[PDB]
Amino acid sequence: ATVNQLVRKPRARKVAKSNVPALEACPQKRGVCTRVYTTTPKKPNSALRKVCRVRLTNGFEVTSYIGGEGHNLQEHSVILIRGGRVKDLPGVRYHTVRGALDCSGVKDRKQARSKYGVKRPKA
Amino acid sequence: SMQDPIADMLTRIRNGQAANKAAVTMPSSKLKVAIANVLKEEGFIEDFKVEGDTKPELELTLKYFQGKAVVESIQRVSRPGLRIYKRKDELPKVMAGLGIAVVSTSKGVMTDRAARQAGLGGEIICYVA
Amino acid sequence: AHIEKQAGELQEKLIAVNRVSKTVKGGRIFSFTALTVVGDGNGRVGFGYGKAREVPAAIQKAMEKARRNMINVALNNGTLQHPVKGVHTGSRVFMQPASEGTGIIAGGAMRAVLEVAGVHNVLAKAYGSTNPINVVRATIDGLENMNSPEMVAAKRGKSVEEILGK
Amino acid sequence: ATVSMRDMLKAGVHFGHQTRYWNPKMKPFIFGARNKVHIINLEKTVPMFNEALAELNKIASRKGKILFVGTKRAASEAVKDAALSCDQFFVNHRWLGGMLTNWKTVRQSIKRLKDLETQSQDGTFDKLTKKEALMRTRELEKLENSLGGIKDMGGLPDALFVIDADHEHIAIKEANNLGIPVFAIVDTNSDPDGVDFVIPGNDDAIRAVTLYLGAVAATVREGRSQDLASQAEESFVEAE
Amino acid sequence: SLSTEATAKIVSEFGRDANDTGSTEVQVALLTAQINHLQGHFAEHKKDHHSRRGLLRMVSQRRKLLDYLKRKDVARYTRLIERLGLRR
RNA sequence: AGGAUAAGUGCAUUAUGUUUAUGUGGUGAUUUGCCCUUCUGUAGCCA
RNA sequence: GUAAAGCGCACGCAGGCGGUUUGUUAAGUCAGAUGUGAAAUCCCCGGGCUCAACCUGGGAACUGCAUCUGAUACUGGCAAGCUUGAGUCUCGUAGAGGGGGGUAGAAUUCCAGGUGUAGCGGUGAAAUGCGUAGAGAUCUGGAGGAAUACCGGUGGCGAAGGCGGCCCCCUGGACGAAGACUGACGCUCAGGUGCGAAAGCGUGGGGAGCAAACAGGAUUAGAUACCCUGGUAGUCCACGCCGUAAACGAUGUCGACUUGGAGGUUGUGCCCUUGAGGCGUGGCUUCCGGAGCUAACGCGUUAAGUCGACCGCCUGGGGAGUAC
Repeated sequence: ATVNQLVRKPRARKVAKSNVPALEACPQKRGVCTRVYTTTPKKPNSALRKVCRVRLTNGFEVTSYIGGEGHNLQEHSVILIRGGRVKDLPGVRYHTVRGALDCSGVKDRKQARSKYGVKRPKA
Repeated sequence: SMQDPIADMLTRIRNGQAANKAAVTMPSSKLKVAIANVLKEEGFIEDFKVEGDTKPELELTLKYFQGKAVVESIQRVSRPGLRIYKRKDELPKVMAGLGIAVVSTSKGVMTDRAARQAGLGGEIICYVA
Repeated sequence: AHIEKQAGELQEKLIAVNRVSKTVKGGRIFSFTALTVVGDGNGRVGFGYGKAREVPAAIQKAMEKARRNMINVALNNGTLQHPVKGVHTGSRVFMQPASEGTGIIAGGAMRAVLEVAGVHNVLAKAYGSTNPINVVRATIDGLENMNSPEMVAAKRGKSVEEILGK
Repeated sequence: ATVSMRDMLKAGVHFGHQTRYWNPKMKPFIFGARNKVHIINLEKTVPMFNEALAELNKIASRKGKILFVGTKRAASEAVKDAALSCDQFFVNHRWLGGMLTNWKTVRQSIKRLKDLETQSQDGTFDKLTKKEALMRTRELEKLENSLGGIKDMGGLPDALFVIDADHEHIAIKEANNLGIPVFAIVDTNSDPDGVDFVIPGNDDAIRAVTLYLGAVAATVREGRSQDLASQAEESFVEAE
Repeated sequence: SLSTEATAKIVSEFGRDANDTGSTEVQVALLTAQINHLQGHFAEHKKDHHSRRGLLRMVSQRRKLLDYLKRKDVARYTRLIERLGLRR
């Protein structure tokens, strides 16, 4: 109620702009890919969407988005991940940087091109 | 029991106007008498008397310029247990110099304009809105 | 058929648009509803919700209702003389005194509502519901908690308001 | 002047109107319950009307286009009767909204109304189906009876005279929206707030509706002696 | 319950001996007689919790008046408190 | 003999007005969303 | 209030807080004085390098700190009041508060005898059930335990949940009124101790009816839901063990102030006591609506108004009132 309540019994404290799940207190982080899944969609859709399981270096494992026609991927290759939820998958909280580490720069994007590793304004 | 009697003083002036009364009477601190004089001179009450000692009591007559005046909104800010004191640098400007803060200094009860002009600080009692 | 208030200046702030459905009983008709704000340059309580068949007839209806049962209200200088927190129906908005050195600072349709209201330099954060239909009450409730200048000395400032009717 | 409150010591009653609790905000100016119902008396209205009878003097100084609106089961004749004068217009059938706020459309329909009225009363309204004509005539008559107030009058009235509150909500509702000052007769089931001038009283019959609003009073008759130097020189005949 | 002959005896033994029932010592000794009366009831059974609220009223108030009294004069306090017994 | 306020002829189902199986997800109506005012100003936006 | 969020409730130490006046003190308070707070990247005024970025003199936010002198408007300490807070005596009054005693009639159920014959029961309609070994019903007389209407109401009581046949004994707590007294003895409450509707549940009491389970019927894609029938622990009583919840003025505690009217029902003054009434003055308790408040319902003198002190608690949902 009064300020006296708050000196006598302190409150909780909200923050924002930090509510997308993320690891090692940093924006990008590397791990070995473990498994590739074609998996069934969330939300009413029909796209059998493509995800990877990744093994990160700090001893945890998370599931991250992949995409683009004809992109290179195998179940032993080192790739970099960046936080970013995908709202059509069974719980993808990260996406994969195609242009990073063991994988090379790919096309089949428009809407984010510094992400997923692409050159030029739309070519 | 009411622990703050100056909030209670102000809640009687506030309900006074809301029930459109011509006088409002109450129990009277030394502090109360002393506050009522600032409010009288800056014209937030019209006038008052204090009488008895075996029952000491304040009677004041209300503000009007519209029929239901800015006396419906006067609030204590430095209360029991929420004591807050301001220096000669930190004094309260209320309502772009239309409104008043009433400040009890070591040199007596006056508005913030006269406490600033003296260069005193003290306990910051109530703001108008 | 009513008296109306005017400003010598044009405001055509369309804030929202909607459609009316009964879905089986006569099925669904093409009608729209609309909300439009008519200020003055210094402010009005002018807010109008009206409805018709098409969008143009609908807005012009709503623009009419923003200037009947309403009067203009006025405030000197591009700031407000009170730090008060205006609330109207869960849409709560804030003000604190400021300079002329800042003008507007706001986005969407809100920067256009505040300019006619005279409370654009004092513009501080809004909280609660801040979707278009209720955010726009700045120039209504924020001009009913109003203070405005009329004194020559700060120590005559409460005395000068008393003698305005005594 | 005093004659208007010499008549309130003579009528003022209704012996209750509605509910055990009545309207609380009129309670000061009015008498409380007796024997398991509510009763009112003329006695509690005279201290109120010892100054407040000065407002009948302010609607008689600018008198030219007055409208008596709000009819009820026993109040209807009293709305006709206090408005019997030739500067003063009245309805006899219930009021409805838009008769002052969509006045545009109403004045277009008056202009239609007096034409089809001269036609019907001359006999010039005939059709080979008599039913379609006599049925239009019955409904034309209801328009004539409903509109007869604004019908013969030069435009929107300078005051609005509400006799009833209890069922004729609308007549007060629209007066506040056009800003036109209100001249009100309130009962013990209605508050005296939110209207500009009151007679404390009851809504029915000739007990407050023409007992101060007629030639028997002095306060509706000393306002009108102040019209005779402002817009006219002689006009006191017209009005009651 | 409390009756005239218990109340008169208390005025006779405690506070001023006439026309006073209100003072700190005698007020405490009138409360004592109702606590004793309640303990009279509590010598039939012990699931008497709806009455126990009241027992604790009469005690809590003895704590209030014993506090006031010992701040006024240590004589009335030390005499009263021993002359009205209670506890081991 | 008070089962004699006689029903206060004031009385009416008198306080749950209830129960005999179900059938996936999104979907209609517009690319100028534009036709009220001087100065203090506005809907992509202006006097 | 209902969105996440008033502690389950009373009582109250420590701590926080103190109606009103006099005396008094000066812990906090505030002013005054003096010492301190280097440097620019930041800030304010210069200056120099091809401006600038950069670096830098004077001033400064220098983010940090000191004590003396003085004041008493303010809180705190303390002594005696005051009443404007609260406490207490006798007198009166309402009620299912608590603990322990006493007592009657009648439906279901049973036995017996008398009289007497075929359906009775159940329900939406229904079948399972009961019954010719004579049921159902009825007269007479005994058996037995929960239970106690209608009065009984939106009543009233208890600390909140909680209390219900009627009565008394023991006793609490509240409601009114005059005589009389004390005279801040006050407010809140971390910790705390104390304390149960109900069932769960140990033992003792007890069992007519109803019932989870278990069976069987009816329903249907079935049928555990829906609905019934037998039928047990249970229900039903008392205390006792950790007190669960929709454990509530839904709204913490308690108090001051703010247009009323009326209902329920009650102290008491007054009435033709003229019908649960009116007026005078208090009472809890509820309808109605004004000033003011809400997102809406709704609140409105018992606030969700105006506020007071002081404590409780919340920070998207699910998963979780669980885990730990």
